[PDB]
Amino acid sequence: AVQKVVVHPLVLLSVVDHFNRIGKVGNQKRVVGVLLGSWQKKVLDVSNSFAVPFDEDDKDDSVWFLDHDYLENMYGMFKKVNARERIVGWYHTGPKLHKNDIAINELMKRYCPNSVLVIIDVKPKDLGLPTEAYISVEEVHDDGTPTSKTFEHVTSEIGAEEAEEVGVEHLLRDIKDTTVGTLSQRITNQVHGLKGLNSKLLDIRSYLEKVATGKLPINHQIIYQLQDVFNLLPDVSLQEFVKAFYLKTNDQMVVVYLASLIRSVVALHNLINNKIANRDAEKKEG
Amino acid sequence: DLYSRYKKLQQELEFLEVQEEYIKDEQKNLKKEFLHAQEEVKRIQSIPLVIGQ
Amino acid sequence: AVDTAEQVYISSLALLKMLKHGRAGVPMEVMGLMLGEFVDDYTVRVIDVFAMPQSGTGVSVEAVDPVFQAKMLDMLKQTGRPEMVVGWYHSHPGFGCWLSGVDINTQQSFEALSERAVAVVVDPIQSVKGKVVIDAFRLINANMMVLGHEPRQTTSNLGHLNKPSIQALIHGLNRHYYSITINYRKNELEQKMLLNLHKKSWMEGLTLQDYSEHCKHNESVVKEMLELAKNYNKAVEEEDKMTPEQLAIKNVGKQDPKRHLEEHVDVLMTSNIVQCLAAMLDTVVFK
Amino acid sequence: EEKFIVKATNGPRYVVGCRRQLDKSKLKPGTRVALDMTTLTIMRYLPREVDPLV
Ligand SMILES: [Zn+2]
Repeated sequence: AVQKVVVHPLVLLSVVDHFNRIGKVGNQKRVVGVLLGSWQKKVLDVSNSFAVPFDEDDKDDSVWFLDHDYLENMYGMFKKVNARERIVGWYHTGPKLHKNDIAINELMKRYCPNSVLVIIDVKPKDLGLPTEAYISVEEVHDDGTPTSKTFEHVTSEIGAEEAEEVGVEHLLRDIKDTTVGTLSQRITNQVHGLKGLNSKLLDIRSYLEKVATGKLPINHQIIYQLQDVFNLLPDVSLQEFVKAFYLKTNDQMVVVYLASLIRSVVALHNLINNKIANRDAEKKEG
Repeated sequence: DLYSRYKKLQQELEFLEVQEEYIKDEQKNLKKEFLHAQEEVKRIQSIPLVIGQ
Repeated sequence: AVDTAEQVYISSLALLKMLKHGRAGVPMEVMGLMLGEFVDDYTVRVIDVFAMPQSGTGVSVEAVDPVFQAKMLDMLKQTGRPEMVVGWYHSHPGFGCWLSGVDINTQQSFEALSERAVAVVVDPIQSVKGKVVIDAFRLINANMMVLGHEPRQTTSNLGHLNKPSIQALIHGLNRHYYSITINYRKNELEQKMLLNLHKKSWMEGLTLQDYSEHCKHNESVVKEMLELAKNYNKAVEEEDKMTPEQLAIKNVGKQDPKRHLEEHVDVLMTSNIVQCLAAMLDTVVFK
Repeated sequence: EEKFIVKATNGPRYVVGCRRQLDKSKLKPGTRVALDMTTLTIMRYLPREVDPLV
């Protein structure tokens, strides 16, 4: 149904507010906020959101506390001031997906339309993208397990339309723009290996752990496609790609001729002014 | 004075040597600021505009 | 009779709420309320900022519904927002950020409770996207016309308050109407969450997806940009063939504002993408 | 092909861009279109007709 979503940083800075207005009480649980957006178009666009007092139990996980009057009053006043945005779903700040999320999401599945779920981290130490759109749809399983709520990952992007780019750029004054060239390219080409190294290294350890020490079926069926796609590149002998290395290396030669020739053109004004300026300033100095 | 010029001059050796990485920092940072302000004054020029004579 | 040097603390909450409220800043007059806590005399901090529904009357004391204001404030009191109102904001599109008689009258009526009564006017309509410089307004006492206008100490920040130096509004209407300085604040959670959030907003999902796209587009699409780049290079070299004649005749003074050097340097920078991504293809092919 | 010149009824002329939703079919010149006050975007076009042709 929905291919991609658009999440503005305003809601995540509202999660920064979720971490600001705590008051140093010692709970810092998965505070659930009421996510708002535009479900009209096929693409999802989050503009702003708000929160609702949400408290769980220490031992029992099935305890969840929501509010209908606060949702209808905040949504009623927010719709009165801005009727272009309506309820879409919710989101929790907890890093782990608990079992009670089917009951928490089920309320906004009954009263509200199909709600999207977003799992983020309480500490911004994760290098990866903090936002993951998880659609709440029921899928048929091939093994015969009963139909249950399934959270499929929907791709997400963090973009701002008109003003939030200007506000973020003014508040930071440290981040740089695209700036194609040497630095913005070589930084990605340096740290990209760590950007994949922390992800893959962080995933395959618990993966290999759950291979031998795993039960409660984790959908082993998708592991066959996992190792299949991993074995779709069986160390090609590079025999056919030699001519492609001749093509890319020939373009490299083109960059060599462009650099040497163009820089040789740049040497004109320098290697002329260095003489005509020094000898004339010297002969005319005294 | 004759032999003291060596060790006294070493302080000038260090004071002039310390400026190398400093001018490296200035020449590597002020051009980053040059492209920052350059793109900042470049992005002011927007396509929607009025045409005069 | 005493005055200090006050400064308005502006976080990203009120800023982004004034940016979404500026996107909703239609020509019709809008209303808003600022909240916060008063810790001492010469400091003021804003935390909570929301919008108000529009009305046909516009900015006025009659449009402010006390049961709606107190209702939403009470709903903020039952939640984790124990902050009292500190001021009200609005938008003045087109005719400038100055305040009319109605605005100064509802400001005079709304300043009876809070002695500070911070007033902010956002106007992103005619302001370019390069700067988001915003200014906070204040109300002066009418009985201070005999004595000095603003006996504010620490006159250093007035140089930073001199950035809005429009020659009609500031000193064109500065009588009985002055302003105050604005500073910001950012903790480590906003710095790392918003910084990594913006870097990720300019980065990819797995960060390895769109690299090979350009690494392999260098052979398909960039070749056209390389041929056209050489067409501009030769298109300048055809004049650089004529340059050594003038440079061989006059050698005195410069009449052409074109440098012919930095543009070719930029062409070399765009041409170095092949070199920088060749090692990327070497890594993808290797492992 | 992406950004062209518009001629307003009031007399002053402007230049606008292309919206990601519409295509280059109706974007060809000679067709009266509509603009927006903010960002000068294009929502849809305006088909001509005689005041009297209706
Ligand atoms: Zn007005």
